[PDB]
Amino acid sequence: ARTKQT
Amino acid sequence: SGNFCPLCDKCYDDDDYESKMMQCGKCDRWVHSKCENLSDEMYEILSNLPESVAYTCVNCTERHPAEWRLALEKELQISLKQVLTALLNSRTTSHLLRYRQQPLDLEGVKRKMDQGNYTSVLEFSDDIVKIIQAAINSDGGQPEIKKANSMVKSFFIRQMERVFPWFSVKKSRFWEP
Ligand SMILES: [Zn+2]
Ligand SMILES: [Zn+2]
Repeated sequence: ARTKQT
Repeated sequence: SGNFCPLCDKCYDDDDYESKMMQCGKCDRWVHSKCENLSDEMYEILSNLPESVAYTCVNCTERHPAEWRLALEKELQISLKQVLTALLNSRTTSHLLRYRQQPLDLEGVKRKMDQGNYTSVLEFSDDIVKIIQAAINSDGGQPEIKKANSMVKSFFIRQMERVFPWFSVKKSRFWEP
């Protein structure tokens, strides 16, 4: 799951 | 232009990486964590799921519930169990298994967990901190109850650091000096 954090 | 969250309809900047948003693995668009009704803890856990579990926006979701949702719910419960199981199966925690919801022992945390009462990492951590801290406060002049207490504590802090890197057990309100 891609997030702004990753 | 095409940069707007589908759920709230508001614009987002290609450069604000302090924003809490997830990227749909299908169409590549971004969606606010808060618009999917996700707490910051959930967002962190998601940022930890395997590269194999992609977030998926509503319209790109074919079958509901969206798989990322069930995967997310399972991940929290499995991770919490992962930690508790290690605490339970350790030879250093034997004295905190049974006291002799606000559980006063690990068997109690165990029951509170299996019944699905933990919805956050914070409540689970705080319940354990209280139990560990209580043992520390009453282990007057005696090791393995003082020694063990510190290695179940170090053990707890480290185990939690492994499963929930983004979470701080050290800052818990229930620790005493
Ligand atoms: Zn939004
Ligand atoms: Zn999509």
